[PDB]
Amino acid sequence: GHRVIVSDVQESFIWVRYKRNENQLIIFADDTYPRWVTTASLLDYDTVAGADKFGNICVVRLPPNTNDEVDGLLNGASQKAEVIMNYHVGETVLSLQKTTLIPGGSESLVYTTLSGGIGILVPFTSHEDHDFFQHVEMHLRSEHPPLCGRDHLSFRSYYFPVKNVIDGDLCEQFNSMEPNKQKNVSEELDRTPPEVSKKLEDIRTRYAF
Amino acid sequence: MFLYNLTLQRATGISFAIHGNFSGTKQQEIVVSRGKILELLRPDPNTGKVHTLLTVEVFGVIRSLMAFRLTGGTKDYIVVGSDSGRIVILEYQPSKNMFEKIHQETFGKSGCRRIVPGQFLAVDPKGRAVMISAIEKQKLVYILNRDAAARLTISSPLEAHKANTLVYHVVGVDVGFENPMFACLEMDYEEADNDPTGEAAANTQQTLTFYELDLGLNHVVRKYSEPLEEHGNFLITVPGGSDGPSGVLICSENYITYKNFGDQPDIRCPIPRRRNDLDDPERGMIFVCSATHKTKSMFFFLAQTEQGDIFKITLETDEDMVTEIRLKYFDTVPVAAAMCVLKTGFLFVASEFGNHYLYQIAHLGDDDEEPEFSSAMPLEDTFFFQPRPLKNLVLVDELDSLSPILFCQIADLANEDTPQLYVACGRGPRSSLRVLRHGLE
Amino acid sequence: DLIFCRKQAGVAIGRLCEKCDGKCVICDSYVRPCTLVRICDECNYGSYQGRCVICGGPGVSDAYYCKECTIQEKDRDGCPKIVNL
Amino acid sequence: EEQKERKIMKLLLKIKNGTPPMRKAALRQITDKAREFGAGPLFNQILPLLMSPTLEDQERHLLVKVIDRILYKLDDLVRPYVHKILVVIEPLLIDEDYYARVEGREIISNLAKAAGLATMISTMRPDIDNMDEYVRNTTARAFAVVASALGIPSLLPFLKAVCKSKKSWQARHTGIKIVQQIAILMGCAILPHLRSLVEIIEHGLVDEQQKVRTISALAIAALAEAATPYGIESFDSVLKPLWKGIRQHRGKGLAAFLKAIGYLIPLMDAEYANYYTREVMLILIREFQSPDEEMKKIVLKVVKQCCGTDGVEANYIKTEILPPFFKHFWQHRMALDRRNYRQLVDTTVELANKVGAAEIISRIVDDLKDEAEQYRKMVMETIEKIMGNLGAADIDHKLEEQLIDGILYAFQEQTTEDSVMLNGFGTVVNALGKRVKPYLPQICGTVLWRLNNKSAKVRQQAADLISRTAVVMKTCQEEKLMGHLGVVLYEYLGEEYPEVLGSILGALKAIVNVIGMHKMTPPIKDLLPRLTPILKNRHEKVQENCIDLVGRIADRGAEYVSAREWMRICFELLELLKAHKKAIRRATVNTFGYIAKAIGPHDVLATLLNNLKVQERQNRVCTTVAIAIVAETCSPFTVLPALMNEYRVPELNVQNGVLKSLSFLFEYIGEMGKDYIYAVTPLLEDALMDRDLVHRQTASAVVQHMSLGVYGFGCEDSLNHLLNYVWPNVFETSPHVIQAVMGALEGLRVAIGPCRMLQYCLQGLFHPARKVRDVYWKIYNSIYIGSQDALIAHYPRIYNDDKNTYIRYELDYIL
Amino acid sequence: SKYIGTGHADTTKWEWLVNQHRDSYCSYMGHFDLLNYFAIAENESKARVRFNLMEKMLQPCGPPAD
Amino acid sequence: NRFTVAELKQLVARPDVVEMHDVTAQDPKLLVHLKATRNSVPVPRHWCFKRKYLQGKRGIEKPPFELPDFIKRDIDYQKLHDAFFKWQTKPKLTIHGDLYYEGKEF
RNA sequence: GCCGGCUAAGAUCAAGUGUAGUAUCUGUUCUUAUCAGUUUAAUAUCUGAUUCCUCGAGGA
Ligand SMILES: CC[C@H](O)[C@@H](C)[C@H]1O[C@@H]1C[C@@](C)(O)/C=C/C=C(\C)[C@H]1OC(=O)C[C@H](O)CC[C@@](C)(O)[C@@H](OC(=O)N2CCN(C3CCCCCC3)CC2)/C=C/[C@@H]1C
Ligand SMILES: [Zn+2]
Ligand SMILES: [Zn+2]
Ligand SMILES: [Zn+2]
Repeated sequence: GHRVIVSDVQESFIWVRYKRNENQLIIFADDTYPRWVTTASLLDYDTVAGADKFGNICVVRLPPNTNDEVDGLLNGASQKAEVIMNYHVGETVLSLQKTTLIPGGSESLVYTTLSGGIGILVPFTSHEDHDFFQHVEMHLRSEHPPLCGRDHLSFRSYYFPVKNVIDGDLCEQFNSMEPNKQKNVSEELDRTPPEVSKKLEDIRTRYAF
Repeated sequence: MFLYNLTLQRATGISFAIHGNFSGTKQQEIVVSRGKILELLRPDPNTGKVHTLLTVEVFGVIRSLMAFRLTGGTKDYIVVGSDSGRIVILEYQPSKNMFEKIHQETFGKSGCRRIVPGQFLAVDPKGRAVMISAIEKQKLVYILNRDAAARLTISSPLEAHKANTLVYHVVGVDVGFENPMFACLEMDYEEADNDPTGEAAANTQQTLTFYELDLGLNHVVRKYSEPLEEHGNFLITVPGGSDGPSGVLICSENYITYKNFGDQPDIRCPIPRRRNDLDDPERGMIFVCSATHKTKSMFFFLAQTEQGDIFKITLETDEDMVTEIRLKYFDTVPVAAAMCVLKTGFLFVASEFGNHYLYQIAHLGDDDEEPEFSSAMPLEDTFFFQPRPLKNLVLVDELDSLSPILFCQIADLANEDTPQLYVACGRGPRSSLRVLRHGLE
Repeated sequence: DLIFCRKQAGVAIGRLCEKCDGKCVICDSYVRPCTLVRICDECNYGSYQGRCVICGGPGVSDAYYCKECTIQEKDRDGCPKIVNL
Repeated sequence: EEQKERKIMKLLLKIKNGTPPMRKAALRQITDKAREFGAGPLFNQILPLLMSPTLEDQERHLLVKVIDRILYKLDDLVRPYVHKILVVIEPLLIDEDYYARVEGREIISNLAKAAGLATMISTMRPDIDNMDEYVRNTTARAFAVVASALGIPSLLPFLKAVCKSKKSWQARHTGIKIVQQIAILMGCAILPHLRSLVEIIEHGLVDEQQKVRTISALAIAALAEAATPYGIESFDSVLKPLWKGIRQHRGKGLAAFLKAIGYLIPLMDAEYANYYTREVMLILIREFQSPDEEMKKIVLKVVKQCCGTDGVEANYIKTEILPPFFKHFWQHRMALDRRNYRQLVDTTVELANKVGAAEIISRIVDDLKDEAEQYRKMVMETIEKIMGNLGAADIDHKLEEQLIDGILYAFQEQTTEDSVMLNGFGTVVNALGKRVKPYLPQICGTVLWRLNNKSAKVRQQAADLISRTAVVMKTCQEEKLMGHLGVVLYEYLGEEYPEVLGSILGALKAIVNVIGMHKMTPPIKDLLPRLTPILKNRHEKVQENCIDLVGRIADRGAEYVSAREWMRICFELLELLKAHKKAIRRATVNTFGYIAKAIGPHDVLATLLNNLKVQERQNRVCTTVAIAIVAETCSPFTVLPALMNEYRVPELNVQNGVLKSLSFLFEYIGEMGKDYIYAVTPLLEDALMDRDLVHRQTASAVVQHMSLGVYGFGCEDSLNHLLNYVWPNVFETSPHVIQAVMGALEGLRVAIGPCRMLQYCLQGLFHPARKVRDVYWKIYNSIYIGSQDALIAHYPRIYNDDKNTYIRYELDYIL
Repeated sequence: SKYIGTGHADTTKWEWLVNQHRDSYCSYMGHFDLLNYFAIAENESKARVRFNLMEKMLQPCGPPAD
Repeated sequence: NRFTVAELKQLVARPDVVEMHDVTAQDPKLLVHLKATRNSVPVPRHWCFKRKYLQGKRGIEKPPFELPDFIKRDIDYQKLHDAFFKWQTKPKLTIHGDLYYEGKEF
């Protein structure tokens, strides 16, 4: 309602305010990274989700200090925005949209890819779920490595290091391991394989199908 | 803020496709590559349906995919070159329904790099050597062997580096259990970086280079190198040994050339054009993919142009020498990234964008009235043909593919309660607007 | 004259002696060995078949890169055998 | 001038006793020089030096490489000398040194490639018909090498001609030997030419000469061994003659034919494999009674090969093969025969692997009680191999009783301490498991009698047995005379022999590790003060076992000894982190972790800081390692405040120790450090603003380890903040400081990303001063070699000038 | 120095820019979805875009100075 | 055959980034253009100094180390652990381009 | 450091001591000057040329 978000072909995001009574468009914030933006989506009054030509998704948020009423420090704008999320998808995203997919479910961020893929990014609501899924990802990175010789953490850090994303496509490969390795993985999380499978299915059915 | 990523619908675009006996039985399967997904398909010879058997996320970028088989074996392997600095060899396990990694060999740093190999992958037709190559100076060769338990052994790599060199394509050459050979389309740019006039940039030719691996002496040597008439795209292995001559087909702009080392002259055939074409007259014509079909009696090729026209290429031969190249118009299908000709008479078409197709090859041989072009025919001026609807092929199956998705909106535009996905996808005259709903039909 | 070989590494496994057993060949760390060391064919031949990659004594166990060197992809250079001229 | 070229080609001494750079320089120059020097002088001088009686291995390797390179260039000028070279290097192919053989084969291969096939054949043909058997072997091996170099079809006509020679049987013999050597040398690469070779050599099996038949059978066996598991259609014209011959021949030729049969059987189907086995089996059963021992070895090999196929089933084997096998081969005469002893053991194990363990095990277990101990050790070896490969499932009450009684009687009737009876006892008890309840009293009595006395070489073997069997000893719910054994092992703690003390400590540890500290007889407050003086022993096994025992005690029985003694023990263990051996260090780390977890971090940390303040270098480094261990076992939350309080001391050499400890702490804890980066940031700021060089070097090391420790965990804010303080040190001339700065920069390249590093390098890449340009291009090359691909998305836009186009237009496309 | 694409205190603008153009073209050839983007943008087959990039590999940024 | 400061200031889009030595570079136009990129912190400013990066003035004599507030408020159980992780605050941090130099502490 | 300066702001050339390494100390001198070349981001450095006053002496 109040602000304007601009996407540059090579710079990431510019924040502008329209002065209704002065008839002025003033730049009051920008970013510190070059991004080849393909699409953008507003998440709330301060946060923007962006996509890239090189296959990355990022979330950028204004610091709470941010002053809207303006009338460079890096040859740019005086105030900067912080990057709170970085993820390499592996395919070029051209659509981002916040929506609820199932009746009586929760809101997720649905993205779309140039290869015909569809995916979601969903938020965690508690620290326990986040910690459990983080440990699952850690243990599956070592005992179930990618098939063609790639490092999983290095692949999701292709252009920028990963920040605050858990790869649920690596995590659901637990259901396709052999029972011996499923037991070796599950007994480190202090759990049985059926409980891990149920916990994996719960977060998926909470948001998507 | 902490996020969890989930995939709802995997990618359906195909980059590479190979076929072979990957389960060890007599039926044939296809292995297709998505960007980061590997997938095994099996078309049913009774109904013509294509079923997906296995699909695995590899968490990388697949750049080259080959199949090979050792002498005396009944099972095909899979060689993958990716954006890692490793070459991998895989084996399908039908009883476990998974891909088992056989070998891993590390040779360089990760990423899609200029001089680290992984873009080009060639294999010896008898299965005793494999070559991995970058776009620049570095090339590596691995020798493949077998122990007494019939397991695959890999050797240490042999280097074939050559500075200031660009590679367009590499293929293995079919010799008769002689020393393995590899052919490369190469270009040297050293002279072009030293001439400020800009005349060394022009007047620079592609070469066709042959690399011979001497298994007795264990080294790779440059044997032959010849400059070409114009710049060509990919190469085609001609079946040799006791069934066919042993050379290469060079696909180029407006031409296709046969070449072999020795006393064999060069044979050129111009690519026919459509009669009363409506396209800009300044544009040339290239081939975009090819498919070989070898039979115990004869062989032929299937090449497709940018307009989507498949021609059937045969080779008129002598005891050892080739005398003519003959081209004949076969059919028109969408532009494909890969084509696989299957025994039991099926053609699989994986398009660059949109749905993929499986065709039944209905008419074997060629009993027809349409003209057959040749390299022996004199022309001052080019050949012309008339495109027509399908005559040699019948459509049996169609696999849906959302690639490329260009715009999406999630909304309840009908008066259900669940929202639908409205997807503007496709390119050219094959674009469409698709409505997606969660459920079964 | 402490220089690495830096030749194309083959299928031969690097070896460490009783004095260097826990060491990393590149950074000399002792924490978290992660990746098995490979050496070229001229470093693994004849009398050179089993030898410490750091010093050159009789090998007793496998040489490893540390997790820190593996993260930075320092295991992707050539043969890490210390050679003196 | 002639010696002109000689004096200048002393290049080979330039290489032989020379430096590696001039080695390769003279190599290249002599390669360029070879064609003009001429093969005459070059070989006239090199072949003597290669014939030198005391040349080295790698000198020989370099000489062979020189030969290879000077042979590649001069190709068709080597012909008039080929013969000569061969007489020098036709030996080295039957040499007992493997690498000598490899070098000779490489030399002959490069010689055959340099010359032609006709030349090699013309020089090698006169020695085909020689009478000296020493020449006909090197000739065949050299012909095999030439076939491997120039290809098999290039030699196929000469072969087809030479083994049809009606002139003499020596030529035919040598041709068939050439085929055999080709098979032996090339292996599974002969498969496309298998039928050609077989039809070339097949007519020799029916020759009038007996030496030709034998060599033909040996060549068939070699081809079949090279072909496995492929190729049976190519062996079809040999099945009739081979079996008719094994039916009619007798002796050496019979042995050759039987070897051929045995190598051919595993290639067939069930029908043919089953049908052919019956025939060769009646013949082999007849041949069981042979006095010759070579014949026995061949018969054993053929039995093992045929009994391992699918066409032969266990019924026919137990009905026809087992009675004569066990009646003729199992006598102590086989035991003193060292040649076929291992063959008999392997054949019997592989028989049991198909027919079933029970029958074999019975038939030989009745023989465990015997007057000869050689026959006892043989049976024990076979039994424990079968037990380890299959187990004791179908072993029943009678067989279990017999096994136990036999192994017990064999244990006591032992002259010299051997590993055979030890391993047999161990694996038998371990395979029986919870089934041996009363033989547990029996075995305990036996080991008590063996451990009581007799020279401590029986006592250390008894201690090894206890150490390897205590698990099944206690898991059968028995603990009392377990304590009776532990009491005696305790009394056997003062021993002059360290080897026996190691086994005693191992047995004691295996006991206390498997029985609970609960309800167990020998008190810990008695064992541990008796145990602490042994930690200063200098034997490796004693040290390792003592440290492991103290670690187990501290892990489970920590509440039985005062904390002061634990403090003394840990302060003594501090010195063992310098051990030259890896197992000592591993056990010391484990035990220190246990003691720290037991007595608490506070007091040990205070003592470790005091010790870090006052000692020499190595002890301070070990103290740093100990602080890192304490902080990892007890969360670094308990160590960091006390360590940061020590940086507050206004005195150098104390702050530097704190910085070294923080460096190693972060390097050691890795991923656990993500919760502690905010706490150490102001201290690193202070240390990076300091004038002292060691301060900044160590702070850079800390930054590097912290960066590589947290990666993918979202700690980029503090790392960018710290980079703002690390970067001004790039203009430092001191080598150690700049080395640490480069390490920290390459760690931040991973943790923070290459985009930030390129942003820091851009303005200096083209500075007017050459110093700035040198430094910045070094940093940029380090950033470029790692992650060259990511930089594609980060490069800044550069505008076109009048002459050149610099905009990348494809990235400006907008779909 | 042995790695192609590295620089030094005497590197010029032209060498830097042709190095980044050349590895940009190689990165386009490698990544499957960037080539898709370009082939949709300029309405060409992917084989044609690949061949055009390979042809541009030879002399990007024009011929050198003086 | 080299620019002057005022002459090069007339050619560039951003003249306030031009400095004394910038006219003495091998390619001043690229140097000034990279000095104007919308990022890319500048050089540490003491390359031309002659005092080895440590100023011997400004009275650096001061308190050794002031621990954070969370430092002050067995030795402490899991309850004081709870205290140390409830009291833990984020310290003052400088953003991407704020390089340190000898003077900027007072 | 003290209230612009009091020559502790730099370079250099010989010798001593000593370390695995960094180093530490003494004599010094410091062009007080100009031009040309080398060179340095610029200095620097190096390479060459260049009647008088006072009370037998000194300075320029
Ligand atoms: C500045 C430090 C010094 O350089 C010091 C390490 C060393 O230079 C001295 C010389 C000398 C001989 O006195 C000591 C050398 C080395 C040691 C004491 C190391 O221990 C050994 O050699 C034994 C062996 O190599 C393995 C020891 C081990 C497993 O504890 C090793 O550390 C590890 O592998 N860790 C520590 C980290 N830890 C965590 C736990 C979670 C998952 C695994 C990784 C992270 C896993 C186990 C290092 C220990 C000593 C420093
Ligand atoms: Zn390392
Ligand atoms: Zn060593
Ligand atoms: Zn090496």
